[PDB]
Amino acid sequence: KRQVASGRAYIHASYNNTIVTITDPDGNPITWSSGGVIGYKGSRKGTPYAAQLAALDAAKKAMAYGMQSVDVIVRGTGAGREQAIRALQASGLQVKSIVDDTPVPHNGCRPKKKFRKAS
Amino acid sequence: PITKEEKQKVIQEFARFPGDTGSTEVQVALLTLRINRLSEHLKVHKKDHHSHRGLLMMVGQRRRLLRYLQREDPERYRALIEKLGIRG
Amino acid sequence: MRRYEVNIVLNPNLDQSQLALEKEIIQRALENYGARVEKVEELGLRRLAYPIAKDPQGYFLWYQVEMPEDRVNDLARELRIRDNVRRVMVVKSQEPFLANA
Amino acid sequence: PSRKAKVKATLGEFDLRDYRNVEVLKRFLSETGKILPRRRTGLSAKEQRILAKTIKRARILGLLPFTEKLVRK
RNA sequence: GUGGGAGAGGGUGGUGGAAUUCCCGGAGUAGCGGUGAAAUGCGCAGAUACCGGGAGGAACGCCGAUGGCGAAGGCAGCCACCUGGUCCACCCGUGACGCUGAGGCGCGAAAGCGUGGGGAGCAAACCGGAUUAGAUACCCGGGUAGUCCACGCCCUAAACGAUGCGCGCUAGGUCUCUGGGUCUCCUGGGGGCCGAAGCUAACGCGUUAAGCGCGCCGCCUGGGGAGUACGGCCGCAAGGC
Ligand SMILES: NC[C@@H]1O[C@H](O[C@H]2[C@@H](O)[C@H](O[C@@H]3[C@@H](O)[C@H](N)C[C@H](N)[C@H]3O[C@H]3O[C@H](CO)[C@@H](O)[C@H](O)[C@H]3N)O[C@@H]2CO)[C@H](N)[C@@H](O)[C@@H]1O
Ligand SMILES: NC[C@@H]1O[C@H](O[C@H]2[C@@H](O)[C@H](O[C@@H]3[C@@H](O)[C@H](N)C[C@H](N)[C@H]3O[C@H]3O[C@H](CO)[C@@H](O)[C@H](O)[C@H]3N)O[C@@H]2CO)[C@H](N)[C@@H](O)[C@@H]1O
Ligand SMILES: [K+]
Ligand SMILES: [K+]
Ligand SMILES: [K+]
Ligand SMILES: [K+]
Ligand SMILES: [K+]
Ligand SMILES: [K+]
Ligand SMILES: [Mg+2]
Ligand SMILES: [Mg+2]
Ligand SMILES: [Mg+2]
Ligand SMILES: [Mg+2]
Ligand SMILES: [Mg+2]
Ligand SMILES: [Mg+2]
Ligand SMILES: [Mg+2]
Ligand SMILES: [Mg+2]
Ligand SMILES: [Mg+2]
Ligand SMILES: [Mg+2]
Ligand SMILES: [Mg+2]
Ligand SMILES: [Mg+2]
Ligand SMILES: [Mg+2]
Ligand SMILES: [Mg+2]
Ligand SMILES: [Mg+2]
Ligand SMILES: [Mg+2]
Ligand SMILES: [Mg+2]
Ligand SMILES: [Mg+2]
Ligand SMILES: [Mg+2]
Ligand SMILES: [Mg+2]
Ligand SMILES: [Mg+2]
Ligand SMILES: [Mg+2]
Ligand SMILES: [Mg+2]
Ligand SMILES: [Mg+2]
Ligand SMILES: [Mg+2]
Ligand SMILES: [Mg+2]
Ligand SMILES: [Mg+2]
Ligand SMILES: [Mg+2]
Ligand SMILES: [Mg+2]
Ligand SMILES: [Mg+2]
Ligand SMILES: [Mg+2]
Ligand SMILES: [Mg+2]
Ligand SMILES: [Mg+2]
Ligand SMILES: [Mg+2]
Ligand SMILES: [Mg+2]
Ligand SMILES: [Mg+2]
Ligand SMILES: [Mg+2]
Ligand SMILES: [Mg+2]
Ligand SMILES: [Mg+2]
Ligand SMILES: [Mg+2]
Ligand SMILES: [Mg+2]
Ligand SMILES: [Mg+2]
Ligand SMILES: [Mg+2]
Ligand SMILES: [Mg+2]
Ligand SMILES: [Mg+2]
Ligand SMILES: [Mg+2]
Ligand SMILES: [Mg+2]
Ligand SMILES: [Mg+2]
Ligand SMILES: [Mg+2]
Ligand SMILES: [Mg+2]
Ligand SMILES: [Mg+2]
Ligand SMILES: [Mg+2]
Ligand SMILES: [Mg+2]
Repeated sequence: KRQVASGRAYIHASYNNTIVTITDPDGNPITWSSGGVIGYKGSRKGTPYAAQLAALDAAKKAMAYGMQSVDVIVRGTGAGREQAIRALQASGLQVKSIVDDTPVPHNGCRPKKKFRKAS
Repeated sequence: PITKEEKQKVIQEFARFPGDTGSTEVQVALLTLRINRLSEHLKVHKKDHHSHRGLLMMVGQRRRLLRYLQREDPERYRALIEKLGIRG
Repeated sequence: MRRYEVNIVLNPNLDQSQLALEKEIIQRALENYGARVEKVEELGLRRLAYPIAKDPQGYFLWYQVEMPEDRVNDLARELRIRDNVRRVMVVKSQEPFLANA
Repeated sequence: PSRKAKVKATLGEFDLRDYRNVEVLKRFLSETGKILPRRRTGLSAKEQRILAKTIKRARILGLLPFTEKLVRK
């Protein structure tokens, strides 16, 4: 119980899971959700539908804190990123803006063999 | 590095006559300058090989010029060596 | 003797006293290392593109000098000692290369 | 094909080697902090090559960004 | 020689931001991760996701290319110092001083060795989870040497253009890097493509020759046995010639 009413929405999307963290404008989190929070267990967490459910859960949880406008921040390239976006777009939350913050190294660290043939 | 003034100094020093930039003596002189400078560079920085190749090439060129002089005019050869102080 | 350009970025929060002291130390250290100052541009505070030392802005000094090459590096060291100096970049001066002329 | 505009043609007389001039150099950076390609800058090999170094200099001096956040999407 | 030019050519010192991991603080809750699907693993001693601060190690995103440099190996954030090669213009100087080069000497990716340091990420061996008929593998979670620095060894390779070096001659067209000029164009050096003559078993090469010629070096002589055995030299060893 805070009554923030305006804040940020972080979408962390990977080919495995999608997970959403809604925070106050300082960056400190309020609530969060993910494909695991909904009943989905295995690979189904990577599903766009799982992402939709996740974003919606996070939004509805943040409604209870009485939040209205959000700033969307997107990270990672994964299935069901845009679906999470569209989910938050009309959740009843006003989406003020969207930004892709995905971290790209300037080539610091040798990737796992999985991600190699790159740096 | 090597400034124009030093270069002109050694040229006019070893020039066989006024206006001579190209004589064997002048060439050997200039090369000796570059060689000594590079060796003093390579006492420190002794892990720099790419330059050491250049040193090798310069030494070679000098030895060929000196050889030529020695063949044509042994007097000028001796004089040049004594003036430079080569041969160790 | 070569012609360089010293860039110095210091704390924007400095009151005129501390600032004057810093510029004083810059002059001092400069003369100590034998650099003649051809000209100077004080650009004051400007808005950095990224936070430096947690501060969103910075104060800019630019000196076009002429100094013995051998000690240039040795100069920068000294200039970086002061806490209030958050950036030092020394650059060999170059004739301007104009585009779209 | 980048038929919108070239950064060189959209600009006047200026010095490529001046790292302190932001209001020009900024035009050579993308929506993100990235240096633009020859397609966008309309420069030449030599020109672009000098632009790169001066831009990097400006970056270190704190005048230009290394990176930025992508708006919209 | 004088005057100019371009470059990730080399060595030393300093320095910049992005990211990964770890630590500290805030906020926050039931999972995160991973896969074809999973499980091991991590998480209620509060992880994942988010903000802030700090430590350290390694590599330099965009520029960036079909680009540039180097004899080869190879070279990429930025700054300064030291230093090698090279190209053009002038037509100034010496006067055949040239080319090649057995042996010698130096350089020589990665892996590997010795001593000391360092250790973030990655990762032989190894410990587990899967898959499978089995799986001493591919996939997943960990992880030591090592990868990094200094000093000294090692001397190998699909060390490749699978094309030794130098010089002369033999249509052009086109793209490009880099100089000069009376700057549509001409001229010089370098990197590509298509092609005259010619060559080639063919594929293809074709002023960057695999064409026409001269000089000098290295090498080949059916396949397996075999880059083995013996001897010698080199090496701390692995092993090399
Ligand atoms: N070499 C390092 C680099 O040099 C760049 O610039 C280099 C080149 O552009 C410049 O060229 C010089 C110049 O005097 C002019 N263009 C002609 C001259 N022959 C060249 O000098 C050349 O020959 C001499 C030996 O005589 C070498 O010592 C030197 O390394 C070499 N560049 O000399 C500089 C040093 O070699 C930039 N400073 C930077 O990229 C970096 O420091
Ligand atoms: N750091 C600049 C470079 O340093 C080289 O040598 C330096 C580095 O290779 C070496 O590593 C140092 C290390 O001593 C010190 N204890 C920690 C420091 N972070 C390291 O410095 C470097 O480490 C690696 C490259 O090795 C880089 O990724 C990193 O950005 C850089 N900081 O330390 C040397 C100096 O003590 C060469 N001089 C040349 O490449 C260049 O000047
Ligand atoms: K290339
Ligand atoms: K071993
Ligand atoms: K021109
Ligand atoms: K044919
Ligand atoms: K072909
Ligand atoms: K050999
Ligand atoms: Mg999953
Ligand atoms: Mg030769
Ligand atoms: Mg300081
Ligand atoms: Mg270099
Ligand atoms: Mg270097
Ligand atoms: Mg960091
Ligand atoms: Mg914590
Ligand atoms: Mg784990
Ligand atoms: Mg673990
Ligand atoms: Mg437990
Ligand atoms: Mg457990
Ligand atoms: Mg509990
Ligand atoms: Mg604990
Ligand atoms: Mg436990
Ligand atoms: Mg974490
Ligand atoms: Mg942090
Ligand atoms: Mg540590
Ligand atoms: Mg690239
Ligand atoms: Mg003449
Ligand atoms: Mg004559
Ligand atoms: Mg030879
Ligand atoms: Mg030999
Ligand atoms: Mg080796
Ligand atoms: Mg090694
Ligand atoms: Mg070792
Ligand atoms: Mg050790
Ligand atoms: Mg690992
Ligand atoms: Mg593994
Ligand atoms: Mg196993
Ligand atoms: Mg089977
Ligand atoms: Mg060991
Ligand atoms: Mg090849
Ligand atoms: Mg070829
Ligand atoms: Mg080639
Ligand atoms: Mg050839
Ligand atoms: Mg040969
Ligand atoms: Mg030759
Ligand atoms: Mg050509
Ligand atoms: Mg090339
Ligand atoms: Mg052809
Ligand atoms: Mg024919
Ligand atoms: Mg044919
Ligand atoms: Mg070749
Ligand atoms: Mg030929
Ligand atoms: Mg043989
Ligand atoms: Mg052979
Ligand atoms: Mg036989
Ligand atoms: Mg055999
Ligand atoms: Mg063998
Ligand atoms: Mg025998
Ligand atoms: Mg034997
Ligand atoms: Mg022995
Ligand atoms: Mg063995």
